[PDB]
Amino acid sequence: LPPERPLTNLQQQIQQLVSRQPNLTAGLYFFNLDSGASLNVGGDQVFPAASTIKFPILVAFFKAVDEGRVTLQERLTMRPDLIAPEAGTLQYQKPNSQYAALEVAELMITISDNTATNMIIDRLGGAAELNQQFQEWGLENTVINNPEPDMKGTNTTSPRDLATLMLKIGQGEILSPRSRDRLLDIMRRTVTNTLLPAGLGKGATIAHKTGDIGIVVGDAGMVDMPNGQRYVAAMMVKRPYNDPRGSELIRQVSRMVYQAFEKL
Repeated sequence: LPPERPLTNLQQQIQQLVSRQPNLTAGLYFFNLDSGASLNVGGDQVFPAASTIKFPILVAFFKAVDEGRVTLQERLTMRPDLIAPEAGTLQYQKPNSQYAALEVAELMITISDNTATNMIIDRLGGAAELNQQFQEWGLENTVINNPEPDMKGTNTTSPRDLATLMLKIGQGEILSPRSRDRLLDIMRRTVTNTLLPAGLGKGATIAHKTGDIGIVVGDAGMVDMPNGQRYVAAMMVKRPYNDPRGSELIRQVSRMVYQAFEKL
């Protein structure tokens, strides 16, 4: 990869947009794989992860598959202690009913299924075991403190953690080629695309995972531009409950960066 080269001008403009919003606290990190152009505006700060942490969890899932510790077809049980409200469809099924591991992992991501997420976290050895794995990958502030949906926001991450994990995955680290491609497919098929994707130009594609606990909103992933360029992106915003300004801010920053890389 090319060296990191701050886009000083654009960084400055984003910090201005951010800082002139009273009751929002934003953090973001973008990195262009071709040019090395980078953007870091509160990117290292710790945020409640909300559902963005499901991305690291998915990586851990496919790591276990690669290592033969989990199989794609093994049956996982929706135990009463794992059932969780908020996003998801498994919660409406019979307690102790069973699902193929890959189906559960996919639902965790595509619809942010919180029951599926608890099922996967439990199958992979629990929170502590995953927290250890996240540290191994260089995620410094990505920690699972409680089950999902974790509406209180106890589980943490950072924009830099999320984007750098995606950088590694994009570049073929951590996961096998088969698992990598499965992961990217799943992360192209999520149902919440009102944040980073809404700032992208026609023909761009994005593998990503959103998170929203009302009090925090964020998104992270990898964008492929029609011009051939690739970049990773992550942004988190602390907001008043369901404040549309927080989600619009992500859209605005997504658009600014997309258009900057278009012109460059």
